[PDB]
Amino acid sequence: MPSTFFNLTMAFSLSLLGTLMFRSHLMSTLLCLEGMVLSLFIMTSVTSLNSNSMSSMPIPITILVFAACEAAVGLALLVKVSNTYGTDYVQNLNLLQ
Amino acid sequence: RYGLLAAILGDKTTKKLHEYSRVITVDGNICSGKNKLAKEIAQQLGMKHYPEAGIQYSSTTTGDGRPLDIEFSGSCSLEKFYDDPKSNDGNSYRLQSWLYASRLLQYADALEHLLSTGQGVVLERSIYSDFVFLEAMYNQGYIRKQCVDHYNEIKRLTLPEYLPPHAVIYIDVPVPEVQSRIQKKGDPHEMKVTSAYLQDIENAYKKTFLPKMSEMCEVLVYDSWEAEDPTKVVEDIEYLKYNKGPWLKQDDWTFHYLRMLVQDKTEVLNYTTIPVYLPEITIGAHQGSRIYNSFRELPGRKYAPGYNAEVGDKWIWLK
Amino acid sequence: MNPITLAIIYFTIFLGPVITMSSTNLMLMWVGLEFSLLAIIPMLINKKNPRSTEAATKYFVTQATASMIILLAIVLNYKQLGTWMFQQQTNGLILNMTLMALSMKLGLAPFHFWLPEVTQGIPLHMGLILLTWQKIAPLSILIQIYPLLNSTIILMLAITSIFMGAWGGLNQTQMRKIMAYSSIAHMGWMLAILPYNPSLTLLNLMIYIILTAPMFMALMLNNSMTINSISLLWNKTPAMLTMISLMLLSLGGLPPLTGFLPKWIIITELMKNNCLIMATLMAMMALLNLFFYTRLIYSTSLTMFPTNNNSKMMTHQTKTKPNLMFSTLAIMSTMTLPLAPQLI
Amino acid sequence: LDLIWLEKTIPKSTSTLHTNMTTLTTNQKGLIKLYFMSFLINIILIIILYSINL
Amino acid sequence: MMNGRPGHEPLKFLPDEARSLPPPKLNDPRLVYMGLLGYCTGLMDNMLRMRPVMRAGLHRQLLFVTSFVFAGYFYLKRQNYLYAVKDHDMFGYIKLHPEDFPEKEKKTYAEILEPFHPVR
Amino acid sequence: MNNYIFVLSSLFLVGCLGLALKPSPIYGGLGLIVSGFVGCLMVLGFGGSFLGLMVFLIYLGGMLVVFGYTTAMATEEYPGSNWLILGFLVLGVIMEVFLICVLNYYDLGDGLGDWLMYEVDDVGVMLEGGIGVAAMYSCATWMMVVAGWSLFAGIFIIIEITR
Amino acid sequence: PFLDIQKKLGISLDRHFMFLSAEQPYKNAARCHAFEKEWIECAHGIGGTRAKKECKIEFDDFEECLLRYKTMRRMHDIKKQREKLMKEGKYTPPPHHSGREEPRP
Amino acid sequence: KRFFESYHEVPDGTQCHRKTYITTALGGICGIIGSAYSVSLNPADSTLEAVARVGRYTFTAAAIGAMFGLTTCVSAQVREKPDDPLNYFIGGCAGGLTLGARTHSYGTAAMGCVYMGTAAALFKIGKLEGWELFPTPKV
Ligand SMILES: CCCCCCCCCCCCCCCCCC(=O)OC[C@H](COP(=O)(O)OCCN)OC(=O)CCCCCCCCCCCCCCCCC
Ligand SMILES: Nc1ncnc2c1ncn2[C@@H]1O[C@H](COP(=O)(O)OP(=O)(O)O)[C@@H](O)[C@H]1O
Repeated sequence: MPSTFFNLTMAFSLSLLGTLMFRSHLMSTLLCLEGMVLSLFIMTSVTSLNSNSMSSMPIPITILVFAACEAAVGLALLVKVSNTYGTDYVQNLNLLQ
Repeated sequence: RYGLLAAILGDKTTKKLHEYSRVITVDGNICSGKNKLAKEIAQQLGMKHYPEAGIQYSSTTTGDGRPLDIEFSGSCSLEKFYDDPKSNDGNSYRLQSWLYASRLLQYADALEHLLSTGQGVVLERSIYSDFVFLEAMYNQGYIRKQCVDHYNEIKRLTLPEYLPPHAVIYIDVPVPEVQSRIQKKGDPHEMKVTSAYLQDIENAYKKTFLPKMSEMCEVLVYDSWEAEDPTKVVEDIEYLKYNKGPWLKQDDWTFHYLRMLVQDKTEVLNYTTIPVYLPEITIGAHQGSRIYNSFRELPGRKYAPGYNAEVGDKWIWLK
Repeated sequence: MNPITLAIIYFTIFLGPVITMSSTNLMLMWVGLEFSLLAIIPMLINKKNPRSTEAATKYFVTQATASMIILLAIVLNYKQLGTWMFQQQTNGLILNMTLMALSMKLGLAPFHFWLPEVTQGIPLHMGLILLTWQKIAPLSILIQIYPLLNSTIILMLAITSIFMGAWGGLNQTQMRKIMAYSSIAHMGWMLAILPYNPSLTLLNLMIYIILTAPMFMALMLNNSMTINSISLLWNKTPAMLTMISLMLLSLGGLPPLTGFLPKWIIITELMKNNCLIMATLMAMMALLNLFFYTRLIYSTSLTMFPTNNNSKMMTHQTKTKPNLMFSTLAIMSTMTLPLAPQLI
Repeated sequence: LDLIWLEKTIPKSTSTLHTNMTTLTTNQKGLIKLYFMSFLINIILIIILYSINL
Repeated sequence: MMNGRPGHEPLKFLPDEARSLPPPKLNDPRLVYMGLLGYCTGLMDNMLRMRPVMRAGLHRQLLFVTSFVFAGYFYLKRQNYLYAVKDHDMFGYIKLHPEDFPEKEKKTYAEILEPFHPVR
Repeated sequence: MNNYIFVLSSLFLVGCLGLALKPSPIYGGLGLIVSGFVGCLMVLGFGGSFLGLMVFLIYLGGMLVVFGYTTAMATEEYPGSNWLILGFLVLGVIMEVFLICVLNYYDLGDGLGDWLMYEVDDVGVMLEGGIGVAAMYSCATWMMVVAGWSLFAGIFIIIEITR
Repeated sequence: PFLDIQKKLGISLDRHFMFLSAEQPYKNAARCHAFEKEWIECAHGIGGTRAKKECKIEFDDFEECLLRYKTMRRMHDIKKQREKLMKEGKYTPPPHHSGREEPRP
Repeated sequence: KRFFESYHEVPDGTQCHRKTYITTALGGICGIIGSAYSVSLNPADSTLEAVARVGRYTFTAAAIGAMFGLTTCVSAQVREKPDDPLNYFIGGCAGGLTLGARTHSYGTAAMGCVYMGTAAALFKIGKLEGWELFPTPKV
């Protein structure tokens, strides 16, 4: 676990570097964003499971339920963007300059 | 005043609308005997017939309703428009910009009556049709190119928010016959107007206004003969089917917001005062301060409606 | 908006900060932050103009990644202490994450790029909520954890914000963005004293709220997003010219007005704690903020800019009034200074 | 010494120093990628600020 | 700071302990200020809404001068308590931990010899 | 084996590295669906049958599938050859090995020993996840209510955005 | 916390489950339930500033009931030793390693 | 980090080599960071162009670092007075001048000299008077 807990944490940082280094399509980002929620969900579930802390298992799921809607909002913004530009490239989102 | 409270508790425009309830504008050249048709159609369906927008239409709209002094009403003369075209001071553009603001107020007042009372609206020429005068003015030397851009910018900023005319009527009489119509009506300023300028006005309608609106609304073209026969024209309006157009999507919860806009005149023309400094439009601080510091001192205008004692308002100490 | 939806959203935008503040289980603090993120995005795109979709898509990505980083801090703590909440023992890196993350949601310092841009594409109204009822939530989380955060980082984010906010503001001419920039700056002072005296953060916030809320309802009374637009205030509504003048100078720290107290007591508390290096530099560039505030003063009040002829038309029509809140929040803000001792 | 040298040094210079500093800090593409990276840099430096002062 | 104190009332405005303190005199300059602060709010409102400044809303003027003042007595009543707690807390500590706050003897100037810098 | 988890952990990082090189929107979805499979497996390793399967049931086919779905609808313009990315990805595949290697020589270590299932009752029942997740209805009924509002106001948030 | 609407209202929607020693379902105590107790009944009435120096024995222990790392170092060291000796045959897989030795109920 | 600190440990004016090396590094480090922000935002046109800018900023910063270190150390050596804000000011004075040159502007050298030197001098005073920066809360 201590060893593994590292891999998951770096997974979250590799997913962190991903969402903080965009490239073209946004759907990639949102997708990456989700990679973190999976890593957080896995780590929360793992420690809760090896701490036998059953009172906390509610959280691993609350994390997913909130993350799913969060993503729902994210995709509706994405659909809104490729309806106004139709290409979903982080590239054209610069009117606000 | 109308608010979401009122909307939540009844007061929905949808239940106040009926077949005769539409925004109908009749547009023509400088002289199409348009006035009669409108009042006639108005008389037919009880439609509130709004008069053609005027320099002091806003003053008649606000407070006492007595006509304001010219400088208080923006110093615009249609009279000077004609006798001095391409004037150094640009009274013609200032006249046009005030006219657009006046119809913006008239159209908004019309929409407020339509959504509240539910009585349909006849307003003669509309904001949508106003452009023909400017197109003709730029076609000749009356207005310069930027002047045109400034009007277009105001039009693009304010006109889209308001819903389109349900149907538009076109009382057309040829370039020559309107000038003879002009010749016998008495004012001399209307007389001696350029035949080519009148040519450009009706041409601008035929080239741009009728086709454009031909999808946004039910355009009903009528020749002079069909005109002067309000009965027949009225009949045809009652005949057209109000289907094609953006009005179809106006659900009650959508109308509410539009109502609250027209309900606020200060917003209707918010973009009419945009700080674009073209020289004709600019008040100028010293002249503008004097004109404001003078318009604001007129009786009943110093304070808000209901609070100025000069005109006989009372109960101010508890309002 | 179907009034029902308006209620659900507004309730969430309001249940969002309130859950954060009330709960102690950090998790419940995170979802309070999550709701706020979900509730604000619908309102941001109400006009649905092309600028708006850009605004929300930025606000959302910036907010979302920060939310995920805050959750990671809670997840890590859970393994360094079984507790679901930061404690004396917490690994320092665990807390620093929370500072960076929360400083992104609040938009302080080197993460100050999203706010000016989202403040530019949202309406004036939703601008206020995005600036002041969305700062309460994250700040609550920080104020709760103050005993444990780092004095060094906060100070750096504090000073940076002050500078970025000031410098950014000098060039801007769009009002929405001038305010966005001011908020970055004031937010900076607030986070400077958090490690030392949290109670003053809550003063430097309220005063900012009692100053900004009147200032924005002023900008929208005439819905002017341009200084040129606010400059013709003298014709559209002359009375607000007097208080707009004092509130903006109050937003900057000039001494007779209420705005001095937050800066004065923050400086007094920092000198009490010996940061006479940091406090001095902050106060100095704080003076840069007043320069752009007074430049606006010049255009709107001290000098009368020329107006268009159609302005006479808008005068004629009765001006829809400014809510009462403007007054009560303009006076309590422009002049309460004589009552400072009880405020602190 | 009055006018130019005592106005270019104290009053005007401070005018310029800032003016130029705002020009560089506020000339931003507006693109999200650029801005975000800067968030990356920040995380890196703060990670270090903690690391070296461990 | 003062939170976390023993007995802290978790959400109360002014704990009854504040009864022991004297009540704020209604004419306390501060409450009177709040009054004027209020009257001005009222007058300002009238102005922004374009009404006769002083002769209008004479009912509102009262609501204002009387809302602000009402607020004051009950706020000052508290802020007064908070400050009073601060002493209870401060003075107590000075004693409970006496050695740290020791009484000092100040030598009469006769004894002390501050150096004299001459102006000349 | 004993390195039952490590290996998997390593695969999870590989999938995250794939999502991080931001491959084509749907080619990487697969990537998530892969590491989600992987994370599903690890949790099962520790006895979280329910919590585990849950992920395989909701994030895997519910969230992710909907994700690509939308990719197809938009942002699957499918206009850098992912093969270039695979090339880099391969680099990381072993580049991570480098990161681990330093600590590998430094060495816990030697695969994975008893660094899982620390303590389990050698007798007894009711010890099983899903008993904990079902505290949403006894002694943890506030997480349940707030999740409700998320999804509930989610409906209203989405439509409002869509409209 | 920032606004204690919970203590005031007396409700406890967020406090019952913040630590590993809180009520676990079906009274299945978690690992360390012993320590955390000993480390929070200690730091009760003593503020943090003084829950961080004198109540350090109970956290240093609870930091090793849950991380359980000092153990690793012990065991890992033991492991290596065996390895070296065994390679030179200095040490032989114990009877335990040989299995049998009477595995009993 | 034990490194940078060394700069302070040995009395000023002594062991200039170490001083200059340390000062040069700090400037260079700042150069990298500064270039990074300068490249992340306001990006370049080609990778090479940006690599150049990193170099330009790094060297310029490294230079200001060196001359500051060298001038201050030597000024102290030649002047024989180790503790004096003036040493540093001369150093900061020089540092600014290097910046001015790299930017090819006499004017910048002006502001650079005054502003930069003053700052460095204050650092000396700060160390001499034991001023505390980013202090822990001790209320
Ligand atoms: C501590 C002292 C702080 C400084 C105090 C003195 C400065 C007060 C702040 C002034 C800031 C604005 C300066 C420029 C104002 C321009 C006003 C103007 O252009 O005139 C129009 C304006 C509104 O007009 P309206 O009232 O509708 O009717 C006239 C229509 N032309 O006409 C008006 O606005 C009329 C009302 C103006 C406000 C009156 C304020 C009077 C002065 C207040 C002094 C307070 C002194 C306190 C001393 C405390 C000592 C402890
Ligand atoms: N935008 C405009 N610019 C200039 N003149 C305008 C404009 N709009 C209306 N007019 C004036 O309105 C007049 C036509 O109105 P008229 O037909 O006489 O009213 P009625 O409908 O009562 O007969 C024209 O002479 C024309 O000058």
